[PDB]
Amino acid sequence: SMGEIESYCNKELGPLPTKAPTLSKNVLDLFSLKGKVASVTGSSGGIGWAVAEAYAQAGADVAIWYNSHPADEKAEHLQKTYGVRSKAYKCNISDPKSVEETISQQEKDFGTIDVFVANAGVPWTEGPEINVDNYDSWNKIINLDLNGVYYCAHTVGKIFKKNGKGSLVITSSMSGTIVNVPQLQAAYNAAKAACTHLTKSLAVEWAPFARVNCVSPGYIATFVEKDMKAKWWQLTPLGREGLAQELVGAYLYLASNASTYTTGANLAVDGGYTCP
Amino acid sequence: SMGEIESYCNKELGPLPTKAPTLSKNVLDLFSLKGKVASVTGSSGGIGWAVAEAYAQAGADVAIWYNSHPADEKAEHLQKTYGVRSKAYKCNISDPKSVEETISQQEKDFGTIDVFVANAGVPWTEGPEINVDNYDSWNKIINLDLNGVYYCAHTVGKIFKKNGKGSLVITSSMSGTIVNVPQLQAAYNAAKAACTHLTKSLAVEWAPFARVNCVSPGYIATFVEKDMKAKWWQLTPLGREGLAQELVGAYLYLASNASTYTTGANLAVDGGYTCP
Amino acid sequence: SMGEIESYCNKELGPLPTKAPTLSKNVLDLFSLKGKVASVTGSSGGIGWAVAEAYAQAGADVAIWYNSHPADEKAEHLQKTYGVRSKAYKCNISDPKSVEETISQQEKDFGTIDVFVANAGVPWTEGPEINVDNYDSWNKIINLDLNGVYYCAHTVGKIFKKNGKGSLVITSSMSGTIVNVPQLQAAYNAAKAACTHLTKSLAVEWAPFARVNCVSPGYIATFVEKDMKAKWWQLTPLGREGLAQELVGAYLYLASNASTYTTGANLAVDGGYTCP
Amino acid sequence: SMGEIESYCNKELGPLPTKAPTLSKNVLDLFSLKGKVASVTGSSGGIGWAVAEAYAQAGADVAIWYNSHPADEKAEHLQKTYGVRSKAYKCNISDPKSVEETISQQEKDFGTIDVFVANAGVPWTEGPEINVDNYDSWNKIINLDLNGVYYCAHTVGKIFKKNGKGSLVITSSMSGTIVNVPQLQAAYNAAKAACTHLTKSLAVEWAPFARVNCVSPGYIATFVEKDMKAKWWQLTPLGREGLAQELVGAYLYLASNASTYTTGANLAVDGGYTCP
Ligand SMILES: NC(=O)c1ccc[n+]([C@@H]2O[C@H](COP(=O)([O-])OP(=O)(O)OC[C@H]3O[C@@H](n4cnc5c(N)ncnc54)[C@H](OP(=O)(O)O)[C@@H]3O)[C@@H](O)[C@H]2O)c1
Ligand SMILES: NC(=O)c1ccc[n+]([C@@H]2O[C@H](COP(=O)([O-])OP(=O)(O)OC[C@H]3O[C@@H](n4cnc5c(N)ncnc54)[C@H](OP(=O)(O)O)[C@@H]3O)[C@@H](O)[C@H]2O)c1
Ligand SMILES: NC(=O)c1ccc[n+]([C@@H]2O[C@H](COP(=O)([O-])OP(=O)(O)OC[C@H]3O[C@@H](n4cnc5c(N)ncnc54)[C@H](OP(=O)(O)O)[C@@H]3O)[C@@H](O)[C@H]2O)c1
Ligand SMILES: NC(=O)c1ccc[n+]([C@@H]2O[C@H](COP(=O)([O-])OP(=O)(O)OC[C@H]3O[C@@H](n4cnc5c(N)ncnc54)[C@H](OP(=O)(O)O)[C@@H]3O)[C@@H](O)[C@H]2O)c1
Repeated sequence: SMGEIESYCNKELGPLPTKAPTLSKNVLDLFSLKGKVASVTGSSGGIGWAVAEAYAQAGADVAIWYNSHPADEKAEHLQKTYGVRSKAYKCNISDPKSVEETISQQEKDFGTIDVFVANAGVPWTEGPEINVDNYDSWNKIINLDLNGVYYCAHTVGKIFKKNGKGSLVITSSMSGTIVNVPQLQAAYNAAKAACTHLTKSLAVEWAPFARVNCVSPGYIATFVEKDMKAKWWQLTPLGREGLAQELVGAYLYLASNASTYTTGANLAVDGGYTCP
Repeated sequence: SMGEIESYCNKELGPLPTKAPTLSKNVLDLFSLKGKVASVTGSSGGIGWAVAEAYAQAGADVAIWYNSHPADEKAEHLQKTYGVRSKAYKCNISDPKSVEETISQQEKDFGTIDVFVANAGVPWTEGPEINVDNYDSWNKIINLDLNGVYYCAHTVGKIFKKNGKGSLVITSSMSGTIVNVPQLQAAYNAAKAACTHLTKSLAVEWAPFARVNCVSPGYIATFVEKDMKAKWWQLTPLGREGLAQELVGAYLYLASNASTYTTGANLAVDGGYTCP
Repeated sequence: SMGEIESYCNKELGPLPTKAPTLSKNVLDLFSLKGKVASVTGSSGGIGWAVAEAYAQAGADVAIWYNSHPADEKAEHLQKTYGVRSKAYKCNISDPKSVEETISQQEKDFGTIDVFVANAGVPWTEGPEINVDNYDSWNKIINLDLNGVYYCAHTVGKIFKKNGKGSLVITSSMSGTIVNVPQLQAAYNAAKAACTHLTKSLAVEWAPFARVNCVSPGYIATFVEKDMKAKWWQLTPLGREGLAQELVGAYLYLASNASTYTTGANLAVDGGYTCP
Repeated sequence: SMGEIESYCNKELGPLPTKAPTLSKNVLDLFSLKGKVASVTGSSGGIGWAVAEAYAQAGADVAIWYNSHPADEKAEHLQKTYGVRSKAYKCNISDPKSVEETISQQEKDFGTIDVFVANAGVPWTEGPEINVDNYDSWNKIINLDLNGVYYCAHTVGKIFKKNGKGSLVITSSMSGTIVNVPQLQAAYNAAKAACTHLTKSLAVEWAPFARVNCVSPGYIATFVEKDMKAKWWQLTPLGREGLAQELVGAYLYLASNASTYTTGANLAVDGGYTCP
């Protein structure tokens, strides 16, 4: 121990200070994902598909994930439009054995994983908990939106550690920071808050070999009660819901060398909703 | 709804504004729990027993909970010493059925429940998650420290709604706000962050009939290695661990009429640890 | 240095760990202010007067502060109703020389100061900054609501350090955490956020001799546009404004031995407003 | 207002919902600043010069600011190297009159301003405030690091409102979120916390015509003692200080169309320092 400065955060960092990464002098090259492999869960859905296509535009090979809506045409669209390698995988992410099998298969098909986006999730749709007289809905949310996120993280983290590099982005939500009204959804709020702090916890644990960040989107447009959204608009400083395309910059920032000193951060993309 | 301002948070509040409570003119009377019934989970342990005895000193009947360390003599101690009603209940709080049965039995035994402290919990002891090859410890933490807290909350909330009054205090942790070092414990951190935000979520949902708050203790003297504790002291602005007696003021403040406009709040009692 | 554990926060703490305070075993005695001297600025106003009277009920001598509304009858009311020593002082807290003169006079009249509440402040009333084409209103807010708070803190802190004990409570606001709507008040929001973080900063700096905490009230009732408050009520989970009497428990908690491990904390008393 | 949903945040948004922007289908095009004019205060210094050159690489004209270190050759360097328009301006930003004159001159010289970075600032260097017998250093920090930021914001905001578009990025600091140790600097911490919340406040007020965000850097290599730096490294999860080139991605993300739904956000770029 003598003759070394040892970290208080994680002694696996080795003698301090650690070495800064080599970076391009041109800011635009920092955002490139050329030569990197990305794996995006929930990429048959709106947000995940937008991020997957953005990563392919940035040069990444993209592993697509789906559960009930096969996304093979999406992977083949990435294939043919951007000349990257892409393939879709079927997985129920609430099953930890299935998550491990899928990620191990992706590592074999692509060689490695450089960027992972833990994005799949489901909403709570049943209103006030106090009237829901069993726990299956609570457990469904926790099992996919928290446990499933962790199954993905734990599994891909072992790949990142083997290679000494990697970027994990978790899709949280403004629901992890505030309480949505008037549609009440305590179970989802709690799971996303756990996601946001799991991000910070894993950033510390994985610092020798990877960065971990999350994005917390606000309301993103996609046959929901018009007066309820009217109240959302009224409480949103920008005055509107967001588009999936307004999220891809944040996910590319965190995935790429643009953010090599950014870890444990939560990037709010919510139209200002968390400010009032 | 014409002629009535109705809430954007919870229309069960009825026509706004709601009526302010009647409060004693004397500040010390606000902290009294005379004529109220308290239920404190994990009150065979250090923090929970300190809070239970404090509530008894404030005049409350106290339902004591244990799992593996029977606390009947503690109940007994409270009845004898302070003249309040008290009885100890055995319950594995990770079992939702047992939680329901125990709280219903307490309602029968004491008549009602006015104050509930969801305090039982277990730590993560196994170091960095990346070396842990199964999910049993993760699941153990989530099932008691998050799901079990929610089983307690959902069950007692129906009592609060029926009676139109109640105060729920959840024991979170500074681990819900920061990432402990050097002992890495992502699963516990995630569960406690979920607890802190479940507090806020339920505060909104239960507003017509109850208040919901949490206390986030720092390191409390309640058997670990000497160098690790030393780094805790170095990072704590007050320079020491806390005593359980330094928590009871916060729990009495939130449980009593001293805090009738306080809901959804997280009260840090951590020696300043969350500040650096 | 050898043979001592030295703090990373503040080496003036001395060899770690520091000694825990001696505390009563009865929770209610922890809240007493008997034998202690309190100084409450802005105590001719609503919140400050409620806190002053609560501190006197708890047994404290109370120094009253006023600027444009003489409060001598208030001090004499404390005198005669509770048998404590009390006296009112005139001071424009935006004047740093006047603050130092007033606190030094109070130390002479009362012997010492044990509890200080930096509570005086003024609101921003002029709507959107972009239309206010000079800076006198901005500077008026910063000078009293931030600089004046610091003048008080810096001055009483020297007394706390001399005596080795003390508790500073700063009146912040939920405006230091969120952005009020629809009445826009950026200058006030910025000053109160600075207040909340000054609390945390001074908690670290003063840890060898004092604790520093703040209270962040929500809307407190006291001939303001009825539809504007209607929107406040709609966005407040409890559905109403608060009473000054609902704040005094928080100020007594932080002032007294009930909170001896609580420092750098922000206690939200806002009806849940910061949760949505 | 019958027939129109109007905002609870800012009725200048007009009838809700507001219209989404037109965005490129290609993620890399979102980060371009071609055809835009940027103004970066403190761009003779380390961070500001890095951001200015990054903006020029993205295609923006860049107005450079200096105070005591003339940066005309830097402007010159940008024009020469990247073919954009650039010129350096001398201004003491603590003087509100000079700030107004400088920004009006830039509007004349460049035609408009599309992006503003309020980055100039000075540190607190004098250790614990309790030993500092006057307020000159406190006032110096507040006047530049808070008031001067606001003078810049108020002035350029009127340009943004006139043109109906703009992006303001404020350089805050992790010191607005946590308390630096062991070098104690309450005045700087308070000013930066005010900056972070001024960001959110102005995001709400300017929503009809501009976005407002801030970046909170950690320790950036930009001459201090070796033991103190060593403790910084020990408390930083990544194990090192950051480079200014590791910040430019965040500033380009916020300045460009990559972030059109991002407003009121604080982007931490601190090596994880705010996590433990
Ligand atoms: N306003 C918003 O939409 C919003 C805001 C904040 C955060 N988020 C979060 O953004 C993420 C993406 O959601 P979205 O908005 O794009 O909604 P979405 O279109 O419904 O996407 C949901 C995705 O999750 C997958 N999924 C659902 N259950 C799964 C399971 N058991 N196992 C594996 N995958 C499963 C779905 O796959 P299949 O369709 O193939 O079954 C789908 O790809 C979620 O984490 C969401 O909570 C959304
Ligand atoms: N530094 C700290 O101590 C600290 C800091 C922050 C937060 N907390 C939290 O404080 C709470 C625990 O208090 P503590 O520190 O005093 O620890 P403790 O002395 O070990 O007590 C833990 C309590 O939880 C009970 N418990 C454990 N498993 C249970 C289960 N399945 N079902 C029902 N009850 C169970 C235990 O009962 P039995 O003993 O009878 O089995 C015991 O009463 C937890 O929420 C903890 O995370 C502690
Ligand atoms: N909804 C709320 O009311 C609310 C919410 C959150 C936080 N707060 C904060 O609570 C604190 C007390 O405010 P309040 O609600 O009780 O309003 P208030 O009744 O108007 O009290 C204002 C106090 O500040 C004093 N004051 C004003 N200017 C002063 C100056 N230059 N120098 C010294 N003292 C001065 C006033 O003294 P004189 O009257 O004698 O001139 C008065 O005692 C303030 O910090 C406020 O920002 C209020
Ligand atoms: N570790 C860090 O470096 C760190 C971390 C977080 C935040 N920040 C913030 O980054 C910004 C400064 O960048 P830096 O770190 O690169 O420090 P820096 O190299 O010393 O540059 C500071 C800039 O501020 C200018 N400046 C100083 N006083 C001024 C005044 N009265 N009027 C106008 N401009 C003035 C300076 O101009 P002249 O040199 O020409 O006088 C210089 O350009 C500040 O907001 C700082 O608080 C820095």
